[PDB]
Amino acid sequence: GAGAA
Amino acid sequence: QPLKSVFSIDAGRKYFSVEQLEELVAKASQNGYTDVQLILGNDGLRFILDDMSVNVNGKKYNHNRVSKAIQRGNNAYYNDPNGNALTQKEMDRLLAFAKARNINIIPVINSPGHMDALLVAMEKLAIKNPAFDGSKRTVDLGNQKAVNFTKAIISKYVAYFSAHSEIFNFGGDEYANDVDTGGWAKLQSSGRYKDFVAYANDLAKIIKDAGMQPMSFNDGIYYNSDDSFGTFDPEIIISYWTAGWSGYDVAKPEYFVQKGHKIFNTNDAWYWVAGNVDSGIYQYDDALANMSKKAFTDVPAGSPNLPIIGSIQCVWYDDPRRDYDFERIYTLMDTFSENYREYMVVK
Ligand SMILES: [Ca+2]
Ligand SMILES: [Mg+2]
Ligand SMILES: [Mg+2]
Ligand SMILES: [Mg+2]
Repeated sequence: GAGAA
Repeated sequence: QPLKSVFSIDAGRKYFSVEQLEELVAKASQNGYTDVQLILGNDGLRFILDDMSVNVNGKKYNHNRVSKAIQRGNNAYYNDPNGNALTQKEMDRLLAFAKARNINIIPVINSPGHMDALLVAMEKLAIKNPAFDGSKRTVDLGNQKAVNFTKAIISKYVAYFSAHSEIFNFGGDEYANDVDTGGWAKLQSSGRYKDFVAYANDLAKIIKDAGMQPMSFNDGIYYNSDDSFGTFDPEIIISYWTAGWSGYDVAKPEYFVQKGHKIFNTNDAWYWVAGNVDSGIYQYDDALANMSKKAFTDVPAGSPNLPIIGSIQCVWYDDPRRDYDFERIYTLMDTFSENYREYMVVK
């Protein structure tokens, strides 16, 4: 997964 | 958005053969990088087009003279036993190899610094005093004939790569750094930094007119955090490698973001100078260790969470007599991609 930085 | 991930190789100081660059591109693809930055003009100019002829300053210089002049310039910088320059047929082959493996190539043809070979070439072509006084590596921004010749040469590489690449890195780092680290400060006090702003903007326009995005290293752009010599085209992507040091007063990353530049994180924590294994600058062990410390998005001295478009991991051949060390290069690339896997998607 990957977040919204 | 998803971020780019770039492996950069210094094939300007040191000759790399075409199959070596292919192996690097294959490794980059395997490891989930999106791009390979191929430094070709960096002290040496180790890629020569089939037609290097230029018409500039009211004079014509044919391919024979220009190509031979560049080859002599390469040998004056470092007569590398392994080779002098890649050919256009070789570069066409390399670009096709990258395309088949989902890798974009970012070329670098450096100026106004890091251009020893092109300076010698200009001298052989009868252009008087092209170098900035004291330097064998940097063109004199006060010498319009030398500057215009340099721009004409860069334009030839821009035209060639425009069919293949999205970003063109004109470099722009380390003005007159064979003399000392004070080159940008001296350009500012002398007044000539205004002409550097114009030069960078001129190259940016050449690149944009060819359909690509321009990129430069950060250190000379808004040096001393000073916009009063002129503004830079905000479409210049900033490859941000150093936050500076004592007497090397470079703008912070946020300075560029406030002005609308995109940032390509080129953190020198990830640098490796080939041959510096456990001693010297930019050592192998430190590069590996820093890949498990820095976040992918950590820009030197940046305020937290400035936007970036991606990150660039660099291998340098400051001393091109050092051997190829692909075993260490591949360990560095493996370690970078494993630590930054969530940003570097692979099957
Ligand atoms: Ca160390
Ligand atoms: Mg430069
Ligand atoms: Mg600007
Ligand atoms: Mg700066």
